[PDB]
Amino acid sequence: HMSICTSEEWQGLMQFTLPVRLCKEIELFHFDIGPFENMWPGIFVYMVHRSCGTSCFELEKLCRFIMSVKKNYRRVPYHNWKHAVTVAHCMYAILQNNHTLFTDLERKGLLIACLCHNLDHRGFSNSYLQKFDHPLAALYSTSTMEQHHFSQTVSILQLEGHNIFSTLSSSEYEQVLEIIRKAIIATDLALYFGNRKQLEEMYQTGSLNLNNQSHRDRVIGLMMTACDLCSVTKLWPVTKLTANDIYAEFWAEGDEMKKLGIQPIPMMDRDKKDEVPQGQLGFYNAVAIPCYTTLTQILPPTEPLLKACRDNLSQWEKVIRGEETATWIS
Ligand SMILES: Nc1ncnc2c1ncn2[C@@H]1O[C@@H]2COP(=O)(O)O[C@H]2[C@H]1O
Ligand SMILES: [Mg+2]
Ligand SMILES: [Zn+2]
Repeated sequence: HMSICTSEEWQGLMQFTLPVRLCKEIELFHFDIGPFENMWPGIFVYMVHRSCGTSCFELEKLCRFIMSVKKNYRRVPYHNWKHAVTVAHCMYAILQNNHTLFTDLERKGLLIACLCHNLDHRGFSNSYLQKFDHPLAALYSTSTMEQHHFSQTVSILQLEGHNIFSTLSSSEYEQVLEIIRKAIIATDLALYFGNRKQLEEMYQTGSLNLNNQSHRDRVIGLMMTACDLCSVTKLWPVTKLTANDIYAEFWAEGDEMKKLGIQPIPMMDRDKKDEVPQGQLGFYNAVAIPCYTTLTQILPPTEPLLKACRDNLSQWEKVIRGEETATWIS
């Protein structure tokens, strides 16, 4: 079932205090949690506290929840614990910069959803699971892994002393689970294209209405896409190192397909590394840029994410022109 953290782990987290220098840097969109590994769990506690309040969650349960969540992420190159905290931080920055647009319930729901959005990911895409008729694909027809992630999230909430949302009234509890369910399902990039087109149409015609729940859900879904893809909004060196991880996981999937007599797409073929630059260019133009463009239109304060994404697009074009540099990989 769900692995549970040790007492030394959650008890230790309770004693964590974010270093003063970081309190400032953590508020900016470009912040990279990368050089602070031992602090990731504590950084998440900190964001929840600043955004939701010191007493929003019983500290003990929060720390147990966080450490058990960390324990249930796998040792894969990309969809791991590091990614979870990175996505949660982007959400934190978005919420901080648009604080009163979102209810207390949605903020706590969204930060938790981001921390658990890829829970128990095994390193295999929906394409893989569905093409090899894996049990998960049978259980979950569409958004296969995303539905699994949500199921895992609730499972962890049900562990003894892990339910941070239990003090919520019966209706708010149901509400927060729905916010979390929709948010995590929104990370299925397949759904992003339609969501973005709908929001773009709503925004341009003037139909967009944040008081309209159906509209709210779409905005939140886009925010989720924005946070999931946030590596393209970090300083170039950071963006490049993360791209290496993204491909390490995709190539591993490609190697498995080969072993089973199925050739993988170029992107998952480690024998086609030369096409990465062009592949990323395609991704920014078809996905990232449109995403941050629409998000900025709806939530002006998120403007920095679009500016950063555009700067990285420019770096990939520079790579393609034959003006690359500094090649360091751990
Ligand atoms: N540089 C990139 N960063 C993030 N996602 C990427 C990138 N390039 C391609 N993608 C795709 O975008 C998807 C985002 O969600 P996933 O992690 O499920 O899978 C990712 C890949 O299929
Ligand atoms: Mg995912
Ligand atoms: Zn993710």
